[PDB]
Amino acid sequence: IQRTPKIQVYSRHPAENGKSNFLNCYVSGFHPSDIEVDLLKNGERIEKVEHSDLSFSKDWSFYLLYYTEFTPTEKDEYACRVNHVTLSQPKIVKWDRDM
Amino acid sequence: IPLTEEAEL
Amino acid sequence: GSHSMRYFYTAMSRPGRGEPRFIAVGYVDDTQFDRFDSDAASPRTEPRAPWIEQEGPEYWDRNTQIFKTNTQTYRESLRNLRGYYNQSEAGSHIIQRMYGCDLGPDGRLLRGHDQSAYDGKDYIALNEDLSSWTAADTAAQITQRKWEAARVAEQLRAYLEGLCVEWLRRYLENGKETLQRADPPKTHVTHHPVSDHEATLRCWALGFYPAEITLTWQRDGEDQTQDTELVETRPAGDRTFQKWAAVVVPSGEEQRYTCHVQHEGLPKPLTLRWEP
Repeated sequence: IQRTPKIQVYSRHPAENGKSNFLNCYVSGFHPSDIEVDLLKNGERIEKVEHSDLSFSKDWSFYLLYYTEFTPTEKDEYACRVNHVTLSQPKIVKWDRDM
Repeated sequence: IPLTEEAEL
Repeated sequence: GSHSMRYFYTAMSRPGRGEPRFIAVGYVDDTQFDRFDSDAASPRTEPRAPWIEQEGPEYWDRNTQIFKTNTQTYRESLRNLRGYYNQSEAGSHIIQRMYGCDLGPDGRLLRGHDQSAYDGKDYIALNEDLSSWTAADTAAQITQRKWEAARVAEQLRAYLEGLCVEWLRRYLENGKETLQRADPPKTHVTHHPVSDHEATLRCWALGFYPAEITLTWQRDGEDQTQDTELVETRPAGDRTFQKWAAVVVPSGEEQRYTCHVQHEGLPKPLTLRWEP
């Protein structure tokens, strides 16, 4: 009756330190549709994050893309924080430029 | 263009 | 190539938080081109692709009329289904619908689609004959009976074989520079030691459109399906998609592995190896 979200965190273009890019958090495979998604920089919530219009896949599961402009660096840590009825607590997925 | 005159379930 | 159009409707009740939200989005292939959201400050059909913006006021008025009417219709449907399943007024429930047409390389109708779901479970679907229904349960049989009495299948058939195809062809022409353009993946293989004994080979495909792609690892020419981590194809945010496939291999055996890529945009299928 309920499906927990799959979560991928990644960049629009190949990451290069110092160059403006886009940070994506893609949530998919979930049901029902209500979901909380935050993009984080060094543990802090990024403001003005945008997202796609609600849609769903052939198996009825929903998907959304959350995204924001960002400039990758050596030290700065990025992540996506997701909450959903299926989760006991918010799940945090760290951005890894190799994935 | 979407379907018109759609009937309820 | 082959093309499709789909509309995706979500109607979600939310007791204590107003009337059920209705959102509709329209796609040609993997490109969204319109949206309507009853929760918007001023609900109206909005363009989401450049090639639809040229449609006249009559087009947008017509769309908005349909979606505003649907908002009310789907609220009645939510009430009906709550009853069909003996559910209380306390819980939140969801009706989803997806419908549209597929065209072959010839531009002619391949097949039509119309499916509905309740709380994420298949509820009722139009069969491929566009003439009969498949109901999932005794509740959906009530809907089926009502739809048979109202000639709904005939209505869907007329739409799917007529307006759906006619408008899809129009969109494809107006958006030909993008909708009829396949962008091949940019590919590369990365190498990530996991220990003295093993390393990860990751095959990347970036910047491709449409989303349909085949990415596979072989070992000595044998498919490694079970041992491959294949992430879901994901949107880049610029219309294109990304995917990768990874295998963990014994150190020194990297050259026994090949990554194979198939995509409509490629002059020819790719065979990649790790290049130290």
